[PDB]
Amino acid sequence: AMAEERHQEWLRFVDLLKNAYQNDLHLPLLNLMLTPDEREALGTRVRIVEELLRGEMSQRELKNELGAGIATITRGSNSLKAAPVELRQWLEEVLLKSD
Amino acid sequence: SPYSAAMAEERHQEWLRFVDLLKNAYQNDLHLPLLNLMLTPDEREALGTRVRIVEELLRGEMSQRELKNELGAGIATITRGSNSLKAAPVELRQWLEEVLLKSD
DNA sequence: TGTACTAGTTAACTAGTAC
DNA sequence: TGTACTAGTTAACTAGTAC
Repeated sequence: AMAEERHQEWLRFVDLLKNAYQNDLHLPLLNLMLTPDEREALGTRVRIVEELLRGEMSQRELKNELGAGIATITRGSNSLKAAPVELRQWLEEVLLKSD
Repeated sequence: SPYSAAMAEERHQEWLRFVDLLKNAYQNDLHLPLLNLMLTPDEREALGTRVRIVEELLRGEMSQRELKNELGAGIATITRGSNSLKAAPVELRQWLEEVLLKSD
């Protein structure tokens, strides 16, 4: 349950980040808290979710576009199935235009 | 460039996209479900540990070996924290001391 | 004391296959 | 066609050492 404790501290980080966006110090905050590799992997996961939601490529086509492993697409697929409907509709609105 | 340098710049842009989608998520109260979708459980937990280290290194009331023992961490993680703080803008450091320190 | 180093551990990754 | 699987690699981690 060292885990339960690390969970309450994660929530604290979410809160700090919220306050950083409000003061224009999100970038520097993220550069301190994440590693280069982690930032690159997050950039990728956003491309994956956006193209799954657009639905114009098969998952095989998408992994070849990205140079990703098919399991990584699958992770994106499975994570979208677990997300609340309101989030998925919100992403389709924002990612697929208008914003 | 027609090479390496340019490739780095693109990865950069894809990351800024994540930063902008999260901002928009906070404005709509969808930040939590968004971060549960975009990170893994092991990733959230690590972040939690990194914020505790930054806070305690700011505080300056515990030695580094003391911090490591408290958290069940390797001293090299504490070092990463220390070197990162050293590379941060002064402005960020001032704000963190301001928010975490007292408030916490 | 702070911080550079060595080792093995762990989980997200790319590459490819089974239905 | 999507998705559950098998491999090996990568990088942040814990544990421990040398100045």
